[PDB]
Amino acid sequence: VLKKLDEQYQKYKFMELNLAQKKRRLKGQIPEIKQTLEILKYMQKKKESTNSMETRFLLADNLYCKASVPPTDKMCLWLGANVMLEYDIDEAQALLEKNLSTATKNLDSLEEDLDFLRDQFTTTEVNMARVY
Amino acid sequence: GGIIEDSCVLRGVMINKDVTHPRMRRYIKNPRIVLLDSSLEYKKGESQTDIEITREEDFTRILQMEEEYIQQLCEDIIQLKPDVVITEKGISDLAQHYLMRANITAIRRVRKTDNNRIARACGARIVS
Amino acid sequence: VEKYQQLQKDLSKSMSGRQKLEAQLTENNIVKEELALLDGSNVVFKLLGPVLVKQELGEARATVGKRLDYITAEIKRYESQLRDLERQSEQQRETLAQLQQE
Amino acid sequence: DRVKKIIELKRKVCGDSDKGFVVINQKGIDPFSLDALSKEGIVALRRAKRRNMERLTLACGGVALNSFDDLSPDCLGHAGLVYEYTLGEEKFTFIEKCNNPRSVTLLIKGPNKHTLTQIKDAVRDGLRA
Amino acid sequence: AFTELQAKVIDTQQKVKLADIQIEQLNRTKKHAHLTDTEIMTLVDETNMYEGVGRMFILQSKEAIHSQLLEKQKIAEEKIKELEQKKSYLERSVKEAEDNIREMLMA
Amino acid sequence: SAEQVIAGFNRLRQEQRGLASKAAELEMELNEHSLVIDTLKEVDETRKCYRMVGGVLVERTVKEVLPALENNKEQIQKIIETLTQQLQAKGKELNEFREKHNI
Amino acid sequence: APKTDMDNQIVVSDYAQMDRVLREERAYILNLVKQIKKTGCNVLLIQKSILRDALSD
Amino acid sequence: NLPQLEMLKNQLDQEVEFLSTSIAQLKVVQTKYVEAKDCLNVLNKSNEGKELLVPLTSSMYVPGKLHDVEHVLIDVGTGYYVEKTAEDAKDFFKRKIDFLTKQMEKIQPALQEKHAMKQAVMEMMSQ
Amino acid sequence: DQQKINKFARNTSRITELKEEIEVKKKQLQNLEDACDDIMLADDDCLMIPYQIGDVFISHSQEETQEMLEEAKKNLQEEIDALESRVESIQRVLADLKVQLYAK
Repeated sequence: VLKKLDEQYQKYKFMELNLAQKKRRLKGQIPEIKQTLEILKYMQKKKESTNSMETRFLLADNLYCKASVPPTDKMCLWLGANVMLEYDIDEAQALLEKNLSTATKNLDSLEEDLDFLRDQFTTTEVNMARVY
Repeated sequence: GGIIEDSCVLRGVMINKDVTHPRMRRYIKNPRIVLLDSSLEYKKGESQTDIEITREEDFTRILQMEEEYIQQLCEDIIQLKPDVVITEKGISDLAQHYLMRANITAIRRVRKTDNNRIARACGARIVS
Repeated sequence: VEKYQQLQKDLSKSMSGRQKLEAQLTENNIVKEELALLDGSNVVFKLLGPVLVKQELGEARATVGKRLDYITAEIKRYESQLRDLERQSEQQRETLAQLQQE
Repeated sequence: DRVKKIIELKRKVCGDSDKGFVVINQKGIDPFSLDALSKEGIVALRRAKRRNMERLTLACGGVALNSFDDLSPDCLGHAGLVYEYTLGEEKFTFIEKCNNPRSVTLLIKGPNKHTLTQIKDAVRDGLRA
Repeated sequence: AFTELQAKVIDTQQKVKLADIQIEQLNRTKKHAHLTDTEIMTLVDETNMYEGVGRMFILQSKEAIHSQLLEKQKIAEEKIKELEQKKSYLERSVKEAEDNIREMLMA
Repeated sequence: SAEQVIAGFNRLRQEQRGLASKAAELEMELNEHSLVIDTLKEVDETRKCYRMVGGVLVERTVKEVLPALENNKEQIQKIIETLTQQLQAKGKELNEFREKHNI
Repeated sequence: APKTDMDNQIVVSDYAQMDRVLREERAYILNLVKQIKKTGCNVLLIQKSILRDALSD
Repeated sequence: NLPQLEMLKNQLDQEVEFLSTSIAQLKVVQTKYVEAKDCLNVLNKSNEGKELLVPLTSSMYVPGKLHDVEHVLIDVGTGYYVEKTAEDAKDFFKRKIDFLTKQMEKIQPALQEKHAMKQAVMEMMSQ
Repeated sequence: DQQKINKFARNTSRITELKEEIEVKKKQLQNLEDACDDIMLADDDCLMIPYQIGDVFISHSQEETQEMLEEAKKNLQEEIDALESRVESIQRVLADLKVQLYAK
């Protein structure tokens, strides 16, 4: 009968929107951790890339000041919530690679399981309807 | 309210159409009525029409000249000593409340046919 | 009828990249205000991807002048694209609506 | 919250169980509250008609709240005698000898037909004559 | 006619809603510029102190940074006067004119 | 009358949405206080810790960064319970004033 | 260029992708124009641009 | 009359919010133009040589030394390098501030036009 | 109730997700490739060639400037071959799920 088919159409469509709220937050994490690795792994340090280089600093989004670089060998990374610690290259490298590998797999392993959690919600609401 | 029989005709032209409230005074024996179709639009610049007050920077400079146009008009009106001024054309919110500071309760939101009757209530010419 | 939305989506997709050009169109006029003040006071480079390549001021004036011209070339085709897709679909709104009725 | 407010009001108005206290609620009341209010010396009538809500305020008294805060007998009205009468599938509580006997209720019986409607406007025109 | 003078004071109401929200920002910017001045007046250990507007943070001694941060709360202190005088002025403009509108339409 | 009851329940529901924006706004920050205090204790703290937020770096040590981390996490979980109780008490207050007015 | 929806078939949201492909459109029309004058031409008959897809000015 | 106006007042509500969101976007664009001038005010005044922590990338800061405060990059055009001095850079920022204000100024009575027309439909349904 | 059409619904959706991943990696491939050719054509090694790594810069030869982009094109293209090796594997089950509706 098409009447049983029509009730499962609407219950499948409404549960798609609850999945997209969770995937986009998983989506928003990925490019931010992606920028951390590729910029570090190409420059690798003032130390590791063989002294004084060039720079045009980021003062703002459109205002870059050209200067000569030479700093001392540290990187003060930003953790968040009133926290800055000074770091080095070896501490900053292996941490973000782990956050790089998971953020893909956080997007990949959930997006299948969200597709079946939708299928749990559409299947549950129709069997109670046909009985009582 | 009231009843027909203990009423009588009164002089001038009596108004019931918009003014139903004591916005003029409570009572007046001597002071005159003022009908204003004259230009009461204030000066934004020195004698110029710039933008109006929407900024703090526009607040400090312009407002000194906003009341300055009004107080010149108010000094012209106090020459005949009113206590009531009604204003119809060119009426501003600041203009009718510096008159509150000039001890004259000021009136707007009246249709033109009222103020033809009010001009015939006193037999005077509405100043331009 | 899918033919109603299809001509609209092909029109609206072209408009979105066209509205991208107009902010670029204004800023192409902004840089020509700034290149006119330079005569050797400050040289210019070119920001192209991960490489920042040296330019000259006459090289800069032709560069933003070309990109000003490529925007105007894509403006005029959309005016053809606007009137064609709105007139073809208007003919379709009468005929394809009668297909679903009978 | 609304169960505990009934207890403070009974001691505020009456002070004892010898003097009664009647709650006419326009809505239904919890039966576990109707058990606990019955022991305190309170009868609590429920699902009252909205037409009765104004007329009881006129003759007897009693104003509407959404709380049961501590109120004096000046804020409430009075009735001299309350009796729960039963005829039919519903109980019909009689409330007579008001704070002010200003409205007199004409209670007709009938088979709940248009005959009950026919005796309704007949006594209505009986009163208007 | 009388329809036009209705819409003028209604358009004046939304200008007050713009005037009401500007004072909430400028009160916050004064106290927050005061709050950051307290945390740098808290420490006595280090004269090292970084200031910036973007994501740049220049190395300067803290004492010159205090007096600049004394000026940061002060300009935000200066603006809450001129806005609240303005916000009251736009409030007095619409509300006193609103007394003219309803009582003479209902008349 | 039954209109003062059914409309007053609509008034309490709109304050549940007025309750909704403020408590969850703080609630997103305490999980950020969760992830920060754990990474600091695992990493080396002998070198000096700073506090970097948008627009200011004050040169600090680990002993001054650490207590405010545990402080600002505990202040949030108190207010999100506090903002719940106040707005739900407000829904109880407007209902009884509507019943005492139009009677 | 060929045309299905757009005369300049880009999905354009970027300045580099509109620069790299459209300078190359200038490239081949540089070489065809030079072949006209070298063979000797002074008056040229051009039909409508609706009789074609586009004519590059 | 009334069923047409109930459909009409709901359409203008989106048209206010679609324009007002575009106002909210362009304020962010002029926000960094105010922000870039105020970074530049500290630059000429302090000196060359002072240490800065700039973003190497997102949430990662690299130290460095400051030199040549009187020559800055301005990012205009379609994303093009324009080297200017710091003095002409302040003029072009405030020019872009008034420009983004001008972009919102053409929307602003039309933003109020969609609001006042919707209120008039609320009055015409009421009248 | 059929579990083979449960496999058939999963199979066609896996066809769709693979082809979209190929298209976005092809456009990134040409983007880096055409970024190589434009910067070589203008101004080779005269005094120095600055190259962007974030906001700091390195000055070296013109061909090494391509070389960082050349490596990412090599990594991206090997994925495209491996993506199409999964596009081929999702087609063999599609020919076999038709018989399994009749078998079980």
